[PDB]
Amino acid sequence: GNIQVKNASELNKAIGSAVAGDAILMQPGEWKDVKILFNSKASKAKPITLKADQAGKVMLSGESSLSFDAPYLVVEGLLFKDGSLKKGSVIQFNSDYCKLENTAIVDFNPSQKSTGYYWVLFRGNNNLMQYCSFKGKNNMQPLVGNDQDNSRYNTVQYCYFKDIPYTPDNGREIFRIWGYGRSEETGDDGAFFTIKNNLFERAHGEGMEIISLKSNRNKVIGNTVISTKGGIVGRSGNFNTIEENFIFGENEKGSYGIRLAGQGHHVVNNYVRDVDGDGLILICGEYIEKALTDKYEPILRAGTPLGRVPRYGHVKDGLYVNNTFLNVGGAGINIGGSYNGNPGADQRMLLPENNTITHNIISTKSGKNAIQATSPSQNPILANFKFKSNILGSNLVYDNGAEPDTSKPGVRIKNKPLSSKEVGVKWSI
Repeated sequence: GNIQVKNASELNKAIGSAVAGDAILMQPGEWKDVKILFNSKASKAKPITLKADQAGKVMLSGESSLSFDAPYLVVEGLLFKDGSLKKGSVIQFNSDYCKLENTAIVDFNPSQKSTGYYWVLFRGNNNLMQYCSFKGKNNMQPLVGNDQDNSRYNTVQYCYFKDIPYTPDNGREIFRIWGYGRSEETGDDGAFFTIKNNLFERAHGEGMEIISLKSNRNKVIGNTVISTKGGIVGRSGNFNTIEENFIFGENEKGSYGIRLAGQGHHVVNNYVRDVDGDGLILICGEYIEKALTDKYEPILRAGTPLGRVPRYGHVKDGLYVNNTFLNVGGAGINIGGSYNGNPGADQRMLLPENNTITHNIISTKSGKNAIQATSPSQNPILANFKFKSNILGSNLVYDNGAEPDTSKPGVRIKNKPLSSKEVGVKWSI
């Protein structure tokens, strides 16, 4: 690099005077209450880099934060520690084609849990976060968020999410991905967010949705989730991909596997074992075409064909193949979770239909409910609902006391789970 900075005054001068290709190098020590507004004028071919002289030796404390506010900017080697915020996000991608790497955020917590803020928020396009580490977030708001508008093709890979203390508070996901598909849209668009080759260890947070997809065309690929409460969840949206992940529950209370609402998903080559709950949950969708009883309270949304959206998208047309669910404390595959056979305020009665659920390996602690399919209520007002059959076969259920230890069932593309040595920051803690 080529611009040395020792204090906040010098840093803002360097940000304003750096030209494309420059590097801004921060001196080691503690940087208290520095709001970094990184808006240097870089180029696609010559990015501008803000980084520590020595990775990990620069500690941003107090109310410190970082905002990427112009394209082609790189930030490397920072540590956020001994500090907190009152709102917003510790790190924010407000532009396009920026990169954060080799950065850690460590117990960067406020005093009240109710003082909410993200740790990383995406609000722009084609951004990259990799080899970063996150430990100890204990307040409201997802650790990583993706914003609803103009924030597509962001990628988070080779990061490390560790010891996110458990409190059952919805809104403490590790990842929450908004974007097109939030309102259950089925067009070509989406968030196109990639969560890839990350390691999660005791990343409890809310202990419900570790990853919460609420948009379309996202990729959850090759992550390792160790002993973490909650599951990987497609909550809203369509055409999401959940592939080649490893969920080692280590019998953590509250852990479970994969859960989906919506259509067109590809859930392939996942290895789930020793979770407390279900391996795979296909949740029942909500009927919205008309009110089945006088009690229906629709979720309103302007701009839709009916003026409303379902609480949960019908699970149809998906691919649920070549997964392994071993030693699970709940059902192996739950076809039709959260069924309401007595429609009232909600009409969550659409059983999954036309999905391919084949070539899976399953064992359960109870030795029952390897595959559990909800059967329709006999309620007369649901009598004429007929669901396209799922394609079910070539699933192999093992004796849980005698586990496995060509088109074979179970994970056909076998990779290796991630060690903490290959993810997160290269420097220590």
